[PDB]
Amino acid sequence: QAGDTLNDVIQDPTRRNKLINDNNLLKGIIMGRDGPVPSSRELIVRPDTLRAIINNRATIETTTMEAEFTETLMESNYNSASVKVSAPFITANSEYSESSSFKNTETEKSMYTSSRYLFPQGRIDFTTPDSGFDDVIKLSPQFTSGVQAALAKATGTEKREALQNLFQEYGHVFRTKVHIGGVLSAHTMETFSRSENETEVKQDVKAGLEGAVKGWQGTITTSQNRKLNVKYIVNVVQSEHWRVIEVTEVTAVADLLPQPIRGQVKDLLKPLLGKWVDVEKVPGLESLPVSVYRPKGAIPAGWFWLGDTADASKALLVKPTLPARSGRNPALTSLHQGSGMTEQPFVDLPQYQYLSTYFGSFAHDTPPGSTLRGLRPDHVLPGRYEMHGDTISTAVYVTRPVDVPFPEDECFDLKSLVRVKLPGSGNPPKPRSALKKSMVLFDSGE
Amino acid sequence: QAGDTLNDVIQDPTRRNKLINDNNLLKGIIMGRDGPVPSSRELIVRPDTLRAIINNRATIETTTMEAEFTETLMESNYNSASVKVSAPFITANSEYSESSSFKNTETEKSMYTSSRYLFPQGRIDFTTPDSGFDDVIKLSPQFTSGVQAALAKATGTEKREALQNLFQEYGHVFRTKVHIGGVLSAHTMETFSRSENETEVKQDVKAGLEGAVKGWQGTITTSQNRKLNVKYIVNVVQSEHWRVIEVTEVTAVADLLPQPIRGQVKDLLKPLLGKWVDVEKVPGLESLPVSVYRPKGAIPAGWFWLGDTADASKALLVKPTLPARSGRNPALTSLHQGSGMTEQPFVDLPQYQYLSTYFGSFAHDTPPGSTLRGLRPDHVLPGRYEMHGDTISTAVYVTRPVDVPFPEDECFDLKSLVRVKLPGSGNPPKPRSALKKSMVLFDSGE
Amino acid sequence: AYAQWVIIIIHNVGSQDVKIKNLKASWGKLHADGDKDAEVSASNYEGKIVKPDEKLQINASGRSDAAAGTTGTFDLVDPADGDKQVRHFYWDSPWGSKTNTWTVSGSNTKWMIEYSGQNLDSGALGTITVDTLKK
Amino acid sequence: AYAQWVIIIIHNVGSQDVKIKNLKASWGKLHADGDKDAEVSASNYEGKIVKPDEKLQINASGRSDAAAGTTGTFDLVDPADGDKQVRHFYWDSPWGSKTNTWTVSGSNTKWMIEYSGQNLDSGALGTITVDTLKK
Amino acid sequence: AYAQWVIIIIHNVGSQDVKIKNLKASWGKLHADGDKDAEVSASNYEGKIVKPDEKLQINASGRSDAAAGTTGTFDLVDPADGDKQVRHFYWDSPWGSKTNTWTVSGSNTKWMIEYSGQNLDSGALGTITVDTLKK
Amino acid sequence: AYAQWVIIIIHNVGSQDVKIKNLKASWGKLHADGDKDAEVSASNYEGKIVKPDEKLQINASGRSDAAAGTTGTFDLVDPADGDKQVRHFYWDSPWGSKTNTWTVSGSNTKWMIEYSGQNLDSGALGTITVDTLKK
Ligand SMILES: CCCCCCCC/C=C\CCCCCCCC(=O)N[C@@H](COP(=O)(O)OCC[N+](C)(C)C)[C@H](O)/C=C/CCCCCCCCCCCCC
Ligand SMILES: CCCCCCCC/C=C\CCCCCCCC(=O)N[C@@H](COP(=O)(O)OCC[N+](C)(C)C)[C@H](O)/C=C/CCCCCCCCCCCCC
Ligand SMILES: CCCCCCCC/C=C\CCCCCCCC(=O)N[C@@H](COP(=O)(O)OCC[N+](C)(C)C)[C@H](O)/C=C/CCCCCCCCCCCCC
Ligand SMILES: CCCCCCCC/C=C\CCCCCCCC(=O)N[C@@H](COP(=O)(O)OCC[N+](C)(C)C)[C@H](O)/C=C/CCCCCCCCCCCCC
Ligand SMILES: CCCCCCCC/C=C\CCCCCCCC(=O)N[C@@H](COP(=O)(O)OCC[N+](C)(C)C)[C@H](O)/C=C/CCCCCCCCCCCCC
Ligand SMILES: CCCCCCCC/C=C\CCCCCCCC(=O)N[C@@H](COP(=O)(O)OCC[N+](C)(C)C)[C@H](O)/C=C/CCCCCCCCCCCCC
Ligand SMILES: CCCCCCCC/C=C\CCCCCCCC(=O)N[C@@H](COP(=O)(O)OCC[N+](C)(C)C)[C@H](O)/C=C/CCCCCCCCCCCCC
Ligand SMILES: CCCCCCCC/C=C\CCCCCCCC(=O)N[C@@H](COP(=O)(O)OCC[N+](C)(C)C)[C@H](O)/C=C/CCCCCCCCCCCCC
Ligand SMILES: CCCCCCCC/C=C\CCCCCCCC(=O)N[C@@H](COP(=O)(O)OCC[N+](C)(C)C)[C@H](O)/C=C/CCCCCCCCCCCCC
Ligand SMILES: CCCCCCCC/C=C\CCCCCCCC(=O)N[C@@H](COP(=O)(O)OCC[N+](C)(C)C)[C@H](O)/C=C/CCCCCCCCCCCCC
Ligand SMILES: CCCCCCCC/C=C\CCCCCCCC(=O)N[C@@H](COP(=O)(O)OCC[N+](C)(C)C)[C@H](O)/C=C/CCCCCCCCCCCCC
Ligand SMILES: CCCCCCCC/C=C\CCCCCCCC(=O)N[C@@H](COP(=O)(O)OCC[N+](C)(C)C)[C@H](O)/C=C/CCCCCCCCCCCCC
Repeated sequence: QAGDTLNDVIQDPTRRNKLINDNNLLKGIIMGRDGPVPSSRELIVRPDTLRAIINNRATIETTTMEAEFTETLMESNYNSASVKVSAPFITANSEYSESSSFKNTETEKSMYTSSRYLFPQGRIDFTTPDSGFDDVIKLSPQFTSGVQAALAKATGTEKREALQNLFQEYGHVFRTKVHIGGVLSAHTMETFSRSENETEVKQDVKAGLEGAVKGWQGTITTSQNRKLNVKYIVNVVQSEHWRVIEVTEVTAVADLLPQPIRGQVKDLLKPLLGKWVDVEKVPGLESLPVSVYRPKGAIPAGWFWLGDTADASKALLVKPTLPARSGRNPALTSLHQGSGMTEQPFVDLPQYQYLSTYFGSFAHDTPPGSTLRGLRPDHVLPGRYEMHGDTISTAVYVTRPVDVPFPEDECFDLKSLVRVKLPGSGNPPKPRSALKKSMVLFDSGE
Repeated sequence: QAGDTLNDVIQDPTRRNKLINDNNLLKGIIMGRDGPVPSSRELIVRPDTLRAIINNRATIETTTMEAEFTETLMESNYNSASVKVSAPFITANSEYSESSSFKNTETEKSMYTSSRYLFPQGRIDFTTPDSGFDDVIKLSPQFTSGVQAALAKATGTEKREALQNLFQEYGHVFRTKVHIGGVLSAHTMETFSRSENETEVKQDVKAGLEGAVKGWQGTITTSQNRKLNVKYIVNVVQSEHWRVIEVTEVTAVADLLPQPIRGQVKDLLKPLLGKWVDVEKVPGLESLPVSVYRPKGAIPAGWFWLGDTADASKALLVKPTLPARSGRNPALTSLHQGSGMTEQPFVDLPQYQYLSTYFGSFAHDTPPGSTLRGLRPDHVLPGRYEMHGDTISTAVYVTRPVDVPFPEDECFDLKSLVRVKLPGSGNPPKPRSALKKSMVLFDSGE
Repeated sequence: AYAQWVIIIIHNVGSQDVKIKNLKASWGKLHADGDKDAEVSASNYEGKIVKPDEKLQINASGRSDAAAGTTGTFDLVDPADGDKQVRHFYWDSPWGSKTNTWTVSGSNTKWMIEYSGQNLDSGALGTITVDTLKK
Repeated sequence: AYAQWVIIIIHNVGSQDVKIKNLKASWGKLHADGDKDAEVSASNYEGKIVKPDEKLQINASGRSDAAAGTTGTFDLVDPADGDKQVRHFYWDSPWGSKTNTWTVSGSNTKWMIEYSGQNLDSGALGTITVDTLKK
Repeated sequence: AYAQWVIIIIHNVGSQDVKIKNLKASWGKLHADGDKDAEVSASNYEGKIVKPDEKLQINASGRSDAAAGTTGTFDLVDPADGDKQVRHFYWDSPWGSKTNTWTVSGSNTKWMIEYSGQNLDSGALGTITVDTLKK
Repeated sequence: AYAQWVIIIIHNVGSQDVKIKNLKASWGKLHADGDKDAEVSASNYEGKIVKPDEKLQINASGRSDAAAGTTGTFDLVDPADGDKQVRHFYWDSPWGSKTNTWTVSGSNTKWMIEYSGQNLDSGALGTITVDTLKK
């Protein structure tokens, strides 16, 4: 009994199955409104054995995350790679509020810090289809039948609704590497100005949080007199009580499907349909150093544009793929005229964003303003400005994508125009974002 | 039961196999983003016995390391030789950031210190093929089949991707000398000016850390009033609880393969393909005391150059061997124009480095600056300057390799040019590096 | 005297034109920007159209060494609906009193007017910037 | 004398903060908006941050019947970049001279600074609006 | 007087040429480096090209025993852009006034200009180094 | 007097630190950048390290209306090599003489020191830039 490790548990079918069942190792994680929670339905077939390693080195590990909607992911002890893989789903399904404490302005920064006092027993691994090894996991026939039924529906909207239901039941990600044992976790969030030395702030917060967990007090004070609110989680207490204490790898559930079906499912999950159209120069505005362009002609019914651009060739039109439903975050948001001494739109839904300042008088009841839309926060990434103009009153930024080596993070080069100094007062925050290419489906025939 | 040593454990097959399994002695260590962790797949065949010696002398041992990305290796109680063997893999697979506390400037020096309070039981040895003895370890047939399958693919890129997957799964090094028992470790990092006496600083930190482990406090104060952040690792609890407490020798997994396959695998693991091209003198720059040379003619598609040099004969072009993928550090990085009052490149990816200052105006959108690339930190080693010119404003450094007796550390003699005093302000840090010869594959025919 | 001066910067922050009408200085003189000697006439502004995002500057001051301030009035009107009155502005920077007057009167809900920079305590009336919007 | 006054409106139209330093009124006093009697202290603005799209008003004036006028200086520095100076401003509305002074000096290519509204010919120095924008 | 002097060093820290035009000293004289008694003409600098990494020195001072400082102007121009005006520089180190003036004006977003070393409080204007970069 | 002034900019263009020592203004005073009235203590610079690619500005001036110039010395020493002397600098902008003095002395074969901008003929000593580079 004493001295048993994960090897003794795994060799025993009864203990191995108890470990599998008590930890939901056969189930996906639903990245939904309540945070990462396991699905109640088995995603994979029960294996005959588990690949495991032994590790008993207890210690305190601290991690930091800068993404906005990843608080609950940090509270579940996901590592950086797992958080990165899971962030899109959480962001899409999260509940947005204009009174969130998280700040990500160009002058102010926010970050989550987590300290785990770990008593490990080892690590368990699952083989994904992408790796060519022969012990790959097998998807449960129920899930495969669900995917086939979803893809067999007549209309694209029906298929997308079926897939959305399917992934709300079975989950969005599957944990491929998990750590077993016990853990005492402390979590906090800190906001600080970007002018401060980031390394010192991180070290101070780490020292405070590690001291809090080590001596384990809902409020802590660091060396720099930083007032931190700490959330504590207990996952300690014998092999009967071992639990998952950390996730070091997750794979999107769609990535487990065979390639011909995987591509179709991934395409059908794109929130928007895209279309390129011709542009037209905006009359007037000769004082500006650049020409302003809007989509030419009437916008086709059901399609929307994203803002004024400096691109004289083409403009992007987007159409939502899923209908509006209560409890679901729409891909696009309407805009409303401001309150006073401004003619700029404001997003109706909190935390949404549009890409361009409006060059004119925005009216949400008449075209072309009736079809201008903002974007869900998971659709966009920060861009980079390039200024044109000799004076403050006439300067305009053109926003360009931030170049990245990996195509997964590529954004459209729409050349959205942002006026440097808007006349009046009470104007909205200035857009500084670009649209992700992975969110838009082209040439779908719809 | 009392008085049992490693000999009693090794004599009993049940206890011997429990020791082997609970310590992952048949598995390689994956030097990845999370640090050195054992693979879940057995690399070698289970032996019928173990070569061991007995040692029960408890004591405190302190070690120091000056390499940059070796923190987690030190936390695993690797000695100097093991850290040296494992450093390339950890560096290649590490997560880079510009906010790292480690500093290696020419005026500041950082080092890791680790103190282990050891309760040993003995040491276990494995015979490598290069030793020549008759009880060599035998590679598991699964690993050999995986290597054969990787090498049987059609295109070089496919082979390299297969090898990358294989080594990410099975691991990069195998521990051939491990110490068994219990340990309490304390680890810290210290940065200090190079003007100080290194011996005194090392002795002060060692005394502080040894006092910390002895009599066992997340922060320690030394005699010289140094504030050290200390990380504590507990690996001590009967033979059923004995664990690996130190690694004295590791051999690269590729070094375990038979020679004809070993050479091919090592060649296919080189991050870059190399080529020699002709050079042309840069027009102008008659003020400088040396002639500046650049690759002559158009650079072939997919190939890149590394910077201006004083070599009038030839220039080196490099091509990455692995396609870019998310979660993988590229061998090369793109450069972007500086923010202000400088026309010098800046590395896009943090902690990367280029070898020369740009003698002109650098634009990343047009040639020849569009094909100028930086290097991953594991690709380069510090060089030495040779100054030319009688005045500060016209002086230029020529970078030369630091002569070494071992071919494993040789660097290319590219004669990279560095401007001693760059005009303007906001310039990037002066390059000082040279490219390792082991990273570049020549005459591959690809 | 030149010590009694006012600068009125009408800045159109909207998208519809606004017109100046009935600009009359009963005391003092209108002059060029930064040059109190270069007198100008009310005709240089009467009926002028301030396009959206444009600024129109009116400079007034008392006569040199005259022991008299500068007093005047004008109207902002909407040319889009037959020069309907948007606002009536009256300014008084007196030589013989310590209180300056800057009064904006009239009303039509189609327009928003916000002015700033006026000084009423003592001395000159100062530089007044008037932002106009049609909403 | 209150007749010698100046209002400086620092309007940060950029996206990063700008800090005030060394605000020193050699002559006259700093007071509250629209009330020259309600004197304030230079500490009210020293080391203050003007956040993007925020306006900060500094009112300076001569002391009552003092025959002194007002004069002062202050620096705008970048809170990022280690308080590197952005500009240095000197203002002077003298009682004994008909010429007012408003000089902005210093070089910082990372910032665009524009100002308008000052009066130099005679009388008070007026209302000066300063727009700052970090590129 | 020789006590009123200025040294202007134009240093091209860029990669394209810059030109000096309209170099006019309205007061005082231009002289050789470190020798105020050796006068030179503006022709020695008019139209001259400052190549990248090159420094050009203009030395100006008042006439010996003259009770008259030095004052002048010049323009930095882009020879590769049809001699388009880049910046306008004006300097004044006066004899009878304790304030020196160093003004850089104009607008050309294709060029960045830094300068340092000027002294405006008292005495000579000093040695001013100007770094020019066409970005 | 304030008319006698000097600005010394130490610019470490090398890759090694350089330390200031023995700074002393035998005459006059040290003040802040661009403000001769804000006197500063020599301790603010004593023992300070000029990191590579960093600039350190020392401003010295005669006391206001003092009829005495400014004078001083200091040393640049190598923080490595046990504070071995790199150079000894002595500056003198006198009030009673038309000749200024700026002398750099000392031998240290492993350091390149260059300086420029000094004015010796008459008036203030000017702005002196010093570039230091450890070979
Ligand atoms: C015994 C017989 C003597 C009879 C003489 C009677 C004297 C008249 C009396 C009173 C006049 C009243 C002021 C005339 C209007 C001033 C216009 C103006 O306002 N004056 C400003 C400047 O005006 P401004 O700025 O416009 O100048 C133009 C601008 N420019 C740039 C072109 C110069 C100027 O500073 C400021 C003036 C402040 C008022 C001074 C009052 C002192 C008078 C004491 C007289 C004592 C005599 C005693 C005899 C025994
Ligand atoms: C033995 C011989 C004695 C000779 C005595 C003759 C002296 C009288 C001379 C001439 C009349 C002068 C008034 C004309 C006004 C101008 C128009 C106006 O009216 N000047 C107002 C401006 O008023 P304000 O600018 O503030 O407002 C304008 C707009 N608003 C709508 C608001 C009114 C302002 O206040 C009024 C100022 C009063 C003037 C003071 C200076 C008088 C000096 C007397 C010197 C006497 C010395 C001799 C003693 C022996
Ligand atoms: C029989 C013959 C006898 C002759 C008697 C002479 C006695 C008077 C001597 C000396 C005046 C007293 C010192 C005043 C210092 C000035 C400092 C200042 O003028 N102070 C300002 C504050 O101005 P502020 O605060 O803005 O800053 C200022 C700038 N500073 C940097 C300095 C702070 C403040 O308002 C202004 C106040 C000045 C009021 C002075 C009143 C003059 C008295 C006339 C007497 C007429 C003769 C009578 C004989 C029959
Ligand atoms: C035969 C005998 C004849 C006697 C004649 C004497 C008449 C002159 C007296 C007094 C006039 C002045 C009124 C001042 C009232 C306002 C208070 C005020 O101005 N005081 C400070 C401002 O302070 P502050 O600006 O901060 O706030 C101000 C507002 N607050 C409410 C908040 C306080 C400010 O420096 C003070 C300025 C006044 C300085 C001038 C003093 C003149 C004295 C000359 C003496 C000549 C003798 C001649 C004999 C032959
Ligand atoms: C034979 C013996 C005769 C002796 C005569 C000697 C008298 C000394 C003369 C000189 C004093 C003057 C000092 C200057 C200070 C003024 C401060 C100020 O500039 N004063 C402004 C107001 O400034 P403020 O804005 O602060 O107003 C208040 C604002 N508040 C909100 C508080 C109400 C106000 O306009 C300006 C007024 C101008 C002063 C007029 C002086 C008339 C002199 C007549 C002499 C006639 C003698 C002839 C007898 C035969
Ligand atoms: C009966 C016998 C009495 C004999 C007279 C003794 C009384 C005391 C006299 C004088 C001392 C007190 C001076 C006051 C200083 C005020 C502070 C200041 O200093 N006022 C400046 C402010 O300057 P500024 O307004 O420009 O502010 C900006 C400053 N800056 C530096 C930036 C330029 C600005 O000059 C203003 C100067 C005008 C003051 C002139 C007062 C005349 C004096 C009477 C003459 C008539 C005698 C008659 C005898 C029969
Ligand atoms: C009987 C009645 C009295 C008769 C005397 C009055 C005649 C006028 C006198 C003298 C005018 C002086 C011109 C102005 C300076 C020239 C410009 C200059 O600025 N002068 C600098 C020069 O220095 P500089 O740099 O130009 O040298 C050039 C290069 N060099 C190689 C030569 C050094 C030099 O320092 C500065 C000198 C200033 C000293 C001021 C002297 C005041 C005179 C008090 C008179 C008292 C009479 C008393 C009766 C009761
Ligand atoms: C029997 C005795 C007779 C004595 C009468 C003789 C008086 C001499 C006549 C009038 C001087 C003619 C000036 C000619 C030079 C003007 C050039 C210039 O201009 N001099 C400006 C320089 O100005 P600045 O240097 O600032 O120029 C920079 C350019 N900027 C455009 C920016 C201004 C500067 O202020 C002004 C300097 C003036 C110097 C004063 C010298 C006083 C002499 C006292 C002798 C008195 C003895 C008394 C015995 C009883
Ligand atoms: C019986 C007769 C008794 C009287 C005889 C006394 C004569 C004095 C002779 C010799 C003085 C010795 C030089 C004075 C110290 C210099 C201090 C200084 O150096 N003076 C500068 C100041 O310049 P600073 O920069 O420091 O300004 C300060 C900074 N601030 C920003 C606040 C302005 C200022 O410029 C320039 C000054 C030039 C010299 C001025 C003196 C010339 C006038 C001579 C008058 C002769 C009358 C003869 C009567 C018979
Ligand atoms: C018949 C009438 C005869 C009257 C008697 C004459 C005796 C008085 C004359 C003069 C001697 C005294 C020299 C000054 C020594 C100070 C040295 C110094 O210090 N002067 C500056 C420099 O300051 P600094 O900081 O640069 O010093 C650097 C440090 N160091 C140690 C190296 C100096 C520092 O500001 C201090 C300046 C003050 C200068 C004195 C001004 C008053 C002039 C006399 C007034 C009384 C006359 C009375 C007439 C009726
Ligand atoms: C009827 C006879 C006429 C009498 C007139 C005589 C002249 C007196 C008035 C006018 C000059 C006085 C102001 C000038 C000082 C400025 C203030 C200061 O401050 N001087 C310090 C500077 O030191 P510092 O630069 O470090 O501080 C500055 C920064 N601060 C923050 C403090 C402002 C430092 O002592 C320097 C002092 C030396 C000044 C020499 C002036 C010559 C004086 C000759 C006196 C002869 C008596 C004759 C009697 C018959
Ligand atoms: C009947 C009344 C008679 C009165 C006579 C007695 C009182 C006055 C005499 C004694 C002057 C006292 C000076 C004190 C200096 C203190 C600072 C210093 O000492 N200043 C030196 C240093 O300053 P500097 O910067 O130039 O040197 C740089 C440093 N270095 C070490 C390198 C040299 C440098 O000589 C400066 C010297 C110039 C001094 C001016 C002297 C002219 C005034 C006399 C005019 C007489 C008119 C009256 C006739 C009626």
